[PDB]
Amino acid sequence: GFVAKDDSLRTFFDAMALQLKEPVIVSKMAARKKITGNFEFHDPNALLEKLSLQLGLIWYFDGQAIYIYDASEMRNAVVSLRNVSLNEFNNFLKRSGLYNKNYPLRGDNRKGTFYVSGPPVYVDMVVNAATMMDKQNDGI
Repeated sequence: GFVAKDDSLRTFFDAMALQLKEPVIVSKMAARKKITGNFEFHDPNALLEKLSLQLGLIWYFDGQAIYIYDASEMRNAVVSLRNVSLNEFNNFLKRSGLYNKNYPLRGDNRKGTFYVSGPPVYVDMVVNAATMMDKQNDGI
């Protein structure tokens, strides 16, 4: 528990992380925001979702660490996907547990690209995954 009084987001999320196994990595732009209020950390993921909406943040848990960015650091990507169905690629991300429902792949089965917008660490993964998968399927 924690009563914040104009504390930097970095200090705040460090406080949240005390009761977590994973470190929290707060971007430069997120860290310059301040936060005030009475906080209880009885449900960190729910809090993260709410604060991301209140304060204009985006976040990703990659299974080992939590990344927090300002909404202004959102990466907007267009990604080629020529040799695999969008649905196959989606399921692949999901099964692997890297997919984040807050940052969905936006495409259609007619065209050879899809869009994705979200935390840089996430989008970088999505782009790499699509690039690896497209190549490995580039054949009869």
